[PDB]
Order: sequence, then structure tokens, then C-alpha cells
Amino acid sequence: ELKMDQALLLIHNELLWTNLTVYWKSECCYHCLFQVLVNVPQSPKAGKPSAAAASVSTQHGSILQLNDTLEEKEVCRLEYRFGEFGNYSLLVKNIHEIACDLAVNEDPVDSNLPVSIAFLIGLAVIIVISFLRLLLSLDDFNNWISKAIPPRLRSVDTFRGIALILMVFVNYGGGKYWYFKHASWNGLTVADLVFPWFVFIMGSSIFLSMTSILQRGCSKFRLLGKIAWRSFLLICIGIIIVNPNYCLGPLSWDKVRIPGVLQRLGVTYFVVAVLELLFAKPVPEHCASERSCLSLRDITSSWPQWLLILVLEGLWLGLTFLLPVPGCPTGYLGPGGIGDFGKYPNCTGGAAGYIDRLLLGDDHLYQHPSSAVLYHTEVAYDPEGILGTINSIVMAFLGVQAGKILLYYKARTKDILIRFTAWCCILGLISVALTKVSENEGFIPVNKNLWSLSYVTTLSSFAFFILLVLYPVVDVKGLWTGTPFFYPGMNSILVYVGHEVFENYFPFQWKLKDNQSHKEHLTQNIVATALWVLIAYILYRKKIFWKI
Amino acid sequence: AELKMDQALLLIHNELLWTNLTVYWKSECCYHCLFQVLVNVPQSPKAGKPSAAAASVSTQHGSILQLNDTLEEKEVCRLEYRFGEFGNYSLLVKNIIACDLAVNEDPVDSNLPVSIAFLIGLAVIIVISFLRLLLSLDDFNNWISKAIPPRLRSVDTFRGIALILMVFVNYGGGKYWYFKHASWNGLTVADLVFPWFVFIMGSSIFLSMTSILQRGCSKFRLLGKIAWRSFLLICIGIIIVNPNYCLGPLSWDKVRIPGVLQRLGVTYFVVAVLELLFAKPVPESCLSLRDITSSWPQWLLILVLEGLWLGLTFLLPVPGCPTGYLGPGGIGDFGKYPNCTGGAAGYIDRLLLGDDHLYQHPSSAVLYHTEVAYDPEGILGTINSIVMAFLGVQAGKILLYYKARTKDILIRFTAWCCILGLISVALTKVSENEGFIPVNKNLWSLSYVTTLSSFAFFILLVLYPVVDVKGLWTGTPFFYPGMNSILVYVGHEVFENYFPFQWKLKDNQSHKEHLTQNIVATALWVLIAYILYRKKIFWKI
Ligand SMILES: CC(=O)SCCNC(=O)CCNC(=O)[C@H](O)C(C)(C)COP(=O)(O)OP(=O)(O)OC[C@H]1O[C@@H](n2cnc3c(N)ncnc32)[C@H](O)[C@@H]1OP(=O)(O)O
Ligand SMILES: CC(=O)SCCNC(=O)CCNC(=O)[C@H](O)C(C)(C)COP(=O)(O)OP(=O)(O)OC[C@H]1O[C@@H](n2cnc3c(N)ncnc32)[C@H](O)[C@@H]1OP(=O)(O)O
Ligand SMILES: *[C@@H]1O[C@H](CO)[C@@H](O[C@@H]2O[C@H](CO)[C@@H](O)[C@H](O)[C@H]2NC(C)=O)[C@H](O)[C@H]1NC(C)=O
Ligand SMILES: *[C@@H]1O[C@H](CO)[C@@H](O)[C@H](O)[C@H]1NC(C)=O
Ligand SMILES: *[C@@H]1O[C@H](CO)[C@@H](O)[C@H](O)[C@H]1NC(C)=O
Ligand SMILES: *[C@@H]1O[C@H](CO)[C@@H](O)[C@H](O)[C@H]1NC(C)=O
Ligand SMILES: *[C@@H]1O[C@H](CO)[C@@H](O)[C@H](O)[C@H]1NC(C)=O
Ligand SMILES: *[C@@H]1O[C@H](CO)[C@@H](O)[C@H](O)[C@H]1NC(C)=O
Repeated sequence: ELKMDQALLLIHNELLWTNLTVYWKSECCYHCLFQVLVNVPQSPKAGKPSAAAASVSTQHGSILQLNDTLEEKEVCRLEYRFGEFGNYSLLVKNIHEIACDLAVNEDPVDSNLPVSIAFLIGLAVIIVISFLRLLLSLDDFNNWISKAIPPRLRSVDTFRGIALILMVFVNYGGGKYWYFKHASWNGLTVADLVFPWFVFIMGSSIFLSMTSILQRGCSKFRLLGKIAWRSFLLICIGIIIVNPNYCLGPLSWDKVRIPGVLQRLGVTYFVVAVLELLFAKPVPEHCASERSCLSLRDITSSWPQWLLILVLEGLWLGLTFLLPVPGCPTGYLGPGGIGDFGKYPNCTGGAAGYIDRLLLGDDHLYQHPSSAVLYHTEVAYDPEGILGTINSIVMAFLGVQAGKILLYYKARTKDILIRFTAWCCILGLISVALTKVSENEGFIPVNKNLWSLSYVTTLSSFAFFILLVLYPVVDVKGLWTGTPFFYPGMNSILVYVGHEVFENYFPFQWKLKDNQSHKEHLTQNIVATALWVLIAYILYRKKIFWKI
Repeated sequence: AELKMDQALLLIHNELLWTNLTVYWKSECCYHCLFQVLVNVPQSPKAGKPSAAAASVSTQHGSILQLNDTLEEKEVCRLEYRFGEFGNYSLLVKNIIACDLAVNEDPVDSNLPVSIAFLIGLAVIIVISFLRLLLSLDDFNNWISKAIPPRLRSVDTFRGIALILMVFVNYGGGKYWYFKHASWNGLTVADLVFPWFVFIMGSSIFLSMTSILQRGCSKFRLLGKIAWRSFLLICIGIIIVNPNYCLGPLSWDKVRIPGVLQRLGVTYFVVAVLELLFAKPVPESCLSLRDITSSWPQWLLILVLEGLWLGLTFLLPVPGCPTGYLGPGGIGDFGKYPNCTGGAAGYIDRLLLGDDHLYQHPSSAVLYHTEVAYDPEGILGTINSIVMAFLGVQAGKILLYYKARTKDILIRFTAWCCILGLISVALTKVSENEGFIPVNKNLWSLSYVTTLSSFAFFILLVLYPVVDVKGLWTGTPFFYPGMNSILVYVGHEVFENYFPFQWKLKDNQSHKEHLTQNIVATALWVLIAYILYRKKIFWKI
């Protein structure tokens, strides 16, 4: 009857001489049009109101505006938040103006109230018990037959493993929860964090591997060849394997999505690694005093790259806020569709979307952006577009900066911690200035689809804080080893390609008894993520590390 | 036009007034099929204006048309014609009743120009493109620099031939009928790879077992390795290879338990454990026959297993079905056994695994219109798969016992090939549908096993001197997949739909485009195997 995250709204219209139409919009919309929910006829006679049934969305908030069909006047307005499976009744009547009362016939399922952390810890206990029993069964079976007859940081690795586990969880569905999906246009969800963290970690590893290779006595040209080959392979693997849905049919060139996650990673890797190789200064030595020296030797040594990154960021800001888009406001950052009151429907992405549609074409972009379900956008927008690559490069260079911090001051963790704290604080201040700590307001609101500058600064401050926490615990104090996380940290590309390839396979996806149940989807996605962690751990035990 | 691939437009118009015509169709290859209706041709309203009809007749191989008056059910005429692909034929029936079937436009051969010189042209194109890709990329790098126990290889070649053929026929084989699995009885090019794979698996079982045991390894560690490999093969087949995940998520009550890799694992376990249990060191000749008497317990057990297969096939009473039924069911055998596909083997696997846990689209479903699910890699045929794996083990025994006696190996290979060919001739009477046990991949018939074993022994007889002794030709396109068989199979199952192997065609009703796509995909899989060989990334177990 009712789908997932969808209540039932019964609308009894007791008025005699007024047609009734009901409009609905979410509270997550910034400026959305009022979609038609249902049209309720007038009551044929007193005491027998006419009723119409509507299925309202539950995920986040709801606004109801009831208007007459004849005169189009506001009868009454509602801002109720509905439950996942409810039988709400909306009675409109003339008590005198007209007073409408909303009644909850059946109480909500109250999603996230029942599962809480109790269900999650129970599922973890169950899977741990099953894994232990499976491990112990091998010994009993064997006995029965026998009776008859530089080193890796591991903080970067734990960070990458956290990102990979979260990415596998949110990519497989994340329980089909709205906060485990990418945000529609603006704001930040759990699924919007992993990709910037992946780019940040990629930049950090770029600096780490490049400086290790250069200090081992390697030529710059061979390293450039390796960088070019890796970027080319990333782009090709993305385009051929990761982007297309091969269950829909054979891959035609006219409908090939050129941009993608791996294409963005390859392009940014090439750009920032080539910048690092062009300006590659050896890691110098400190004063060996530990007396709060606070030397800015890890920024002035890279001012080449800082100047070029600032030029690229200025280019991104100019192309975003200044490039004229035909039939579209200059400097448009909205989602289009019904967003911004539906006056710019074919404007999803503004300048970034325009540049993507111009250079690559509509057919070669992402056909189903995140805004399509909330703002009802019809144009194809690619989150990993062309303008966003500039900010992807900027964040990869911030990750390179983190690697420079943790390599220049490798001797003392005090300097590393202060550098990480200062960078996190500065990036957080920049993000607060840009977005005014607001989801949809601010100069540049946080936006994964546009890869906003505030998106980059917010997620970079998050990654710097994550490093500030993980580096002492995992490395200096050694209190933790990233115990379940670092195996994906070592087999990141294998995990990504595998879960993009084996997404529909049985251990990661099976048929559920109820597909509208959040609990079943969450159980399946958690099991699949745990199985990918298990696969990464098994490969780690076998010393198998696929590297490009 | 509206003509699908392998179809001809048949325009039937009758210049007659006082009879209604219904046209029946029956492909020539089917053994005993009911005449399925094709089209109903009504009376012409008046003389001089025949009433026309349209029908798309299959042109894969032959066609028999039964035109009988639907009012009285008497055949006005019956003609057997080999229609051409994309043809346009006018079956004119009128009083003199005479049927002629004139030709309106010429058909398309679809096989001669596509495989006479098109194959050479495509091979030239692919080798030129590969050379250009390998050279131009390296040309830029060279220009920039200026500015700045051993494997036999005949078994490997045989396995690579089987893998190339399997990749070609699984991907479609150009959608040609002779590159698909035969509808029930008979042999096609696609019906040879799996028995060859089982034969090679048995030969490799013996070679690996002898090497491991002569190296001093214990029998229990080897038994654990056997069990682990069989379990892994079964699990891979069940989880990765069998399901079509493009349809939807996997449910237990709709999962195909049998399969290619499951059967390979079961036969590997049985044959390898038999060899390990009755394991003897190879001794150290013109007329010795020692490699047959040494494995007399295994031969006795294989004879008992074959007798059990014969007894279950020809004596097990299947309810609602004739005993010893080797036919395909459906409209085959005059449609008197509509649900009898496989007979005893189908009954056994339906009773033990259920209709849901079988292959829901048997190869006979298109020709004989069978409605039951029959699994070619079922339960009863696993006995014959074990037998053919043991024949492969015998080939490995021949290879290893007479290692230094090439003439002895050749004599043994030709003797086994001739003996198994004689058995196949006796069982089939050289006939696809006649004989005591006709050749059948779906049933994995005993004569199927013996025919493919004689073929494999002849292949080995031709390959052993050339690739090993005389060194005339290493399996230079073939051993590269031969040493990565499991990777090639699993990858081509997983990446079947991916771009290098599949892309959207200009028209899917074209044998030329499909053949080009499948040959390109097979060549790309050979190239992937060669790349893995060059980097030594042989995946095993
Ligand atoms: C939005 C969603 O929900 S889905 C979006 C998902 N986004 C993604 O980016 C997922 C896919 N991406 C990835 O998996 C990764 O970003 C990758 C594989 C592309 C890049 O991984 P990277 O972080 O660049 O590191 P990778 O493991 O490939 O190794 C690169 C180099 O860094 C080195 N390195 C890695 N970790 C460390 C470490 N902790 N310390 C030192 N060196 C390290 C490696 O040794 C290697 O150098 P080498 O080749 O000279 O030996
Ligand atoms: C019907 C259709 O169109 S599709 C159906 C066809 N598909 C199939 O049959 C599935 C694909 N099959 C296969 O890939 C293979 O048959 C397999 C991998 C499943 C079977 O493995 P095998 O054929 O025995 O070969 P594999 O390469 O795995 O060799 C296994 C052992 O034999 C040894 N071996 C293999 N070839 C040789 C050789 N030429 N000389 C010596 N030893 C050899 C290996 O060393 C290994 O022993 P080890 O563990 O001691 O090292
Ligand atoms: C529902 O009715 C209200 C009230 O009549 C509408 O809001 C006002 O009226 C016009 C449209 O008639 C709006 O454009 C104005 O912005 C509102 N204020 C004033 C002062 O007019 C509302 O637009 C109606 N909703 C729909 C979907 O028709
Ligand atoms: C209400 O809607 C009905 C449509 O069924 C229409 O016939 C009627 O005239 C409407 N009444 C008013 C007051 O608009
Ligand atoms: C909702 O409640 C009304 C009365 O309270 C009842 O008639 C109706 O069947 C209920 N609907 C559902 C889906 O439970
Ligand atoms: C042939 O069929 C047509 C319509 O189906 C019918 O009108 C006619 O009477 C039939 N002729 C004979 C001889 O049955
Ligand atoms: C067509 O009619 C003839 C008349 O003898 C009959 O023998 C034949 O079986 C018919 N074809 C069918 C029923 O398919
Ligand atoms: C087949 O030939 C006839 C000749 O009368 C013609 O009318 C018909 O259009 C042809 N069919 C096609 C598909 O061209």
C-alpha cells in the first residue's frame, strides 16, 4: 500500500461550496514550487464529507497548502512532519474562517526510533558470532577428518579505510535513508563526505609516494611516466567499468558518461602530481629545538603550487559567478527544476552545468543528478563535471599540504598537531565565512554537485581534524591500529572497482522479503560493507595489494 | 523491414475460392516434431484476386510446410524448402492444387561472404590495430626520451583452444545456429568445449597429482587442496557464474544449484580423490599396457559408475513419462511427452533439486518448445562428466608414463582415439537422432563422452609432437589463455556485457556485426590472457 518513507494522508473535505486542491513541498527545499498533492472534491451534502487519499513523503518535513480551484485562495497551511507509515486524516471544515485539523489515525512507525543503536549493536554481535562460528567450524571439520584418517603512515590508511567503508555503505543504499544519500543540491550528508576525503587522501599519498620515490634516487621523467600511466588507467577504468550500467544494455558511444569519480580522480591526480613533480623540493631539516619554532617552511617551499592553485581557484570563482549562461542568471548556484521558485528550470548547476553540457554534451553527463528527485530537474547534470575539477584539484593540493605537514615535521608530533589544528581552524573559518553556517544561504553554500569552494574547505577542515585525531592515536601513542579500517586503506582501488562491479552479486545484494523496510535494507547494506571489509582483510593477510 | 535475424518473409496467397488454408511449419533438423501452425490463409474473395498472407519462416536450417485445408484437414500440398535469410518468397497455391513457392527477391547467404574472406579481413584489421596501438604509444615514449613438473604446453594449447572457442560461443558466436548449443541431440562447435575442459581437467589432475606426490608432499595435504579447490569451484559457479544479476537480486528459492563450475568441481573432487586414493608412482614399453592395469580399481569404479548411469537412464521409471526416454519433450517426439525433457536425468534433478533450482531455459526450449526447466549440468550427467575426466586422467597417464617414448605416446593416443570413436559409432550409428545413445550435451550421453574423448585424444595426438617434441608450433595464440583458464572463464562471465566485449550495434539483426563483435571480444580476451602471461599473473585454485 505505502512505499518506503511515505505516509498516508486522508483529506476529508466537509465544506459544501469549495473545490479543494492540496499542495505539498518539503522543508528541505530552499525555494520550491508547491507540487499538487491531490484534488479533493466538495462534500455533496452536509454530514457526508468527500475524502481523498494522498501519500506524502516522510524523509524530512512537509508543508501543506490547501487552495480553492475556483478562486485560488489560501484556506489553511500546515507544516507537519509525517511518520514513515501513518494514516493521517486532514479534516477541513468551516467552524465560523475555515479551520483544518490534522489527526493521526495510526501512529508513525517512527523510523530511527526503534532501531536506534540497539539494533545496530545487535546486528554487529550477530555477524561477529556468525563469523566466529564459521572460523571455528573449520577446525572441527579438519579434526573430524584427521581423527577418521619508508613505512606507511597507517593514519592515512585508516582514514582511507573509513572513507571506503562509508562509501560502500552509502553506495549500496545506506539503508535507503535520506541522510545516507547525497544531498539533493545543498548541504552535507554522510554520503557527501567520502569523495572529498578520497581526494584529500589521494593528494596526501601523492606527496608521500612522490617524496619517497625522489629520495630513493629516482628520475623525474620515470615518475612522470608512472603518474601519466596511473591517471590514464584511472580515467579508462572509470569510463569503461565504473560509470556505465551494463544491465541496461550494451555501451553505445552516443550515451557514454565521460565524467565520473575515477575520471575526476585521474585528472586531479595528473594535475596535482605533475605540479608537485615540476616543483619538487627535498624535505629539509629543522632546528632540532622543539621550542615552538613554528617555521612556515612547508608553504614557502611550495609557493609555486600555492600561486597556481590560487589562480585556479580564482578561475573557478570567475567562471562560476561571472560566466554568462544563456537563458540563465549569471552566477547561478541553484538546482533548477522547481528550485528557486521554478523560474530557472533548465539551469541545474548554472555555469558548471553549462560548461559540462557545452564541452561534453547532454548525453555524456550524469542523467540522474541528486536534485532530480527533490527539485524535479529534467536536464542532465554531472557532479564530477569540468568546473568542479578545479576545486577537486584544490582539495587534492590541500591533502598534499597535509602530507607536507606530516613529512616535513615527521620527527616531532607536536609540530604536526599544531599544523593540523591551524589548517583545520583556518579552513573551517573560511567555510563559515563562505556559507554562514547555513545549508542554502551564504555566498557559496556547501554543494557536492558543484564541488563548491565552501564544500572543499569544509571537507578539508573535516579531513584535517580527522588526521589530527588519527595521527597520535594510530601512530604516535599507538593506542589503536585502525583495526578494521586499514585493510581497505591498503586495497582501496580493488575495493572500489569490486563493489562497482559486484554490486548486485549475492553476498553484497540478495532479495529482501520487504523492499520498503528500512531495517532490511540497512541490514543488507551493513552486511555487504562488512563483507567488503572481510575481503580487504583476507587480501591483506595474503599480502595482495592491487596498485595501479 | 520487420524480418528478424535468420528469418525470411513468406508471402502466401491462394488463388482459390472454395477452401480455407492453414499453413504448418516444421524445421528439418528436429527429429519428430508436431507441425506448428505458421499462418492461416483464407479464401480469395473472387477469382483473379488471391487472398494474401504473411509469415516469417526460420531460415536456420531447412523448413517443411504442411498446407492442409482447415475445414476438412486434408493436405492440399506439402513442400520442403531451405529458405534463405532475409528472403522474400511467394508460396502460390491454386487449382490446376499446385504449390510452387516462387522467389520475389534474392536472399542473403549470411555465411559464405561472412566467413570466407571476411574472417581474413577482420584478422588483418585486428592485428593492424593491435600493432598500431602497441607501436604509436611506444613511439611517443621513445620520441620523448630523445628530446629529454614443467607444464606440457600441449595441454595448455588444448585448454587455450577450448577457451577461445568457449569465449566465442558464449558471447554469441555471431548468433549463428552452429555456434550455439545444439537443440537436444547432435554436435555443434559450442558442444565440444565443456567435454574438452573436463578431459583437460582430468589430465591436469593426473599431472599435478603425480608432480605433487613425487615432490614428497603428503596425501592428506593434497586431499585438503582437492577439497578446497572443489568447494571454491562450486561456490564460484553458484554465486558468480550461474546467476544473471542483471535481472535482479538473488533469492534462494530461485537459484541455479547446478552449473558448469559446480559440475567441474564435483567431478574434480571425485576423480582427484579416486586418483589420490589409488595412487602409484610412475615406473621407468612398445607393448606394456601398464598404465591401464595400474589403475584397475579406478577403471572398475568408473565402469560401475557408467553402468549406474546407463541403468538410471534406461531403467528408472519416470512418472508420467516413458522409461528410458532420451528425447527432449515438448513438441518433439510428436508432442506426446510435453513435459519429459531429459527423461530420467531431468526427473532425477527435478526430484532432488526442484524445478526452480534448475536451468529455466534449456537449449531445447526454442526448437522443441519445452516448458520444463532442464539443467544440462544436472545430477545424472555428472557420472559421465566423471567418466570423461577419468579418460582425461588416462591421457595424462599416457603422457607421464611414456615421457621419453614419443612413439609410445602417439600409439596410445591413436589407440584410445580409435577405440572411443568405435564406441561412439556403435552407440550413435553415426546419426544425431538415431542409435542406442545419441550424442547429447544436455544428457551428457555416454556416446557424447566417447565422441568428445576420441576428439580430445586426436587433438592431443596432433598437438603433442607439434608443440612438445618436434617444436613445430607453440600454441602461440592458445597457451596464453591455457595457463589462465579459470581467470578467463570467470572474467568473461563477469565482464560479458562490458564495453571491450559488448557494444551497441548498428543493427542487431546482422550476423556480420555480431560475428565481428564476438571475434573482437575473443581476441581481446586472448590479449588479456597474453598480458597476464607476460606479467606472470596466473591465477590458480
Ligand atoms: C561519493 C560516494 O559515495 S562514491 C565516491 C568514491 N570516491 C572515490 O574516490 C573512491 C575510489 N577512489 C579510491 O579508491 C582512491 O582515491 C584511489 C585508489 C583512486 C587513490 O588511492 P590513493 O589514496 O591515491 O592511494 P593508493 O592506495 O592508490 O596508493 C598511491 C600511492 O600512495 C602510497 N600510499 C598510500 N597510503 C600511504 C600511506 N598511508 N603512507 C605512505 N604512502 C602511502 C602508496 O604506496 C602508493 O605509492 P607507490 O605506488 O609508489 O607504492
Ligand atoms: C559449454 C560452453 O560453451 S561454456 C562451458 C565451458 N567452461 C568451462 O568448462 C569452465 C572453464 N574451465 C576452466 O577454466 C578449467 O577447466 C578449470 C580451471 C576449471 C580446471 O582447471 P584445469 O583445467 O585442471 O587447469 P589449471 O590451470 O587449473 O591446472 C590445475 C592444476 O593442473 C596443473 N596443470 C595444468 N596444466 C598443466 C600442464 N599442461 N602440465 C602440467 N600441469 C598442468 C597446474 O599446475 C595445477 O596443479 P598445481 O596446483 O599442483 O600447480
Ligand atoms: C494558493 O493561494 C495563495 C493565496 O491566494 C497564493 O499565494 C498568493 O497569491 C498569488 C497567486 O494567486 C501568489 O503569487 C502570491 O505570491 C501570494 N500572495 C499574494 C498577496 O497574492 C498561492 O500562490 C496559491 N498557490 C498555488 C499553488 O496556486
Ligand atoms: C467542485 O468540483 C466539482 C467537480 O466534480 C464541480 O462540479 C463543482 O462545480 C466544484 N464546486 C465549486 C464550488 O467549485
Ligand atoms: C485509516 O483509518 C481509517 C479510519 O480510521 C480506516 O477506514 C482506513 O482503513 C485506515 N487506512 C489504513 C491504510 O489503515
Ligand atoms: C473460410 O473461412 C471464412 C472466414 O474464416 C468463411 O467465411 C468461409 O465460409 C470459409 N469457407 C469454408 C469453405 O469453410
Ligand atoms: C494437415 O492435414 C493432413 C491431412 O492428411 C494431416 O495428415 C496433417 O497431420 C495435418 N497437419 C497438422 C495437423 O499439423
Ligand atoms: C516481397 O515481394 C512482393 C512482390 O509482390 C512485394 O510486394 C513485397 O513488398 C516484398 N516484401 C518486402 C518486405 O519488400
